[PDB]
Amino acid sequence: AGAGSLALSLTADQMVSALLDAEPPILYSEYDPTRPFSEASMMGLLTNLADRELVHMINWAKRVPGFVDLTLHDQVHLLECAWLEILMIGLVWRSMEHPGKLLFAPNLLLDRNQGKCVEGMVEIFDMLLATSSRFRMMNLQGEEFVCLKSIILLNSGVYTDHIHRVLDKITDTLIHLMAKAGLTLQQQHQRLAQLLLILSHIRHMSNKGMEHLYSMKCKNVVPLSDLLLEMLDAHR
Amino acid sequence: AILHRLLQ
Repeated sequence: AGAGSLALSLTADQMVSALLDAEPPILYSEYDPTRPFSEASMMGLLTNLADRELVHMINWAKRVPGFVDLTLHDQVHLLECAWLEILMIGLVWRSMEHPGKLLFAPNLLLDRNQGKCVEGMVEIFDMLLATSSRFRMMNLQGEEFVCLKSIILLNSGVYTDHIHRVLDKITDTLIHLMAKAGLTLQQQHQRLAQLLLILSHIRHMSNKGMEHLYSMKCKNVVPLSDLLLEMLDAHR
Repeated sequence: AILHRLLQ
């Protein structure tokens, strides 16, 4: 259960405030690459960055309204299902104002050709770039981005009722943000659908990403953290 | 199970 939850009594404005307060820091790469990259040094940077991002993603998840009302069991399942989708929406968000490039970190901005270094990486970079460009075109606002990141967390393991009540509250919040920005009812419903449809592309990139991370594992190119090995195991 | 320990 999650009956009586504070998360359902929140206003849209209070839900946005809670979500903004929860935000993880923007991480730097603890290493600059020597140019050029190998398969091993690229995957090393991304895997290292991802491992550091996961630690903060865990603290974020706990400050997401409704999340901590779940059993520790269900909390584990949702993060296990969502974590790469969450890293990915973050990447495409930070990359919006960097046309043709992926801002992995302020000191790790790559274009698609540096993607070629690793085998099968270029196709996913292109999908990430396209998603980033779609956000840029739609002028995705910070308040909308934190709502979507929360939907991904709550949504990506629900079939993979309280979770439904919290997702409904997050939908009310997005429409609030859109009403407030001066969008007609018609424009609101159309923007909501457009943002949510992008989540199915983010799910897609996450599933391909995971196939790739499991290829890379088998290859033994780069060591993965225990935490990262558990997350992979969760998706077989 | 690391995530269980970090989430608690």
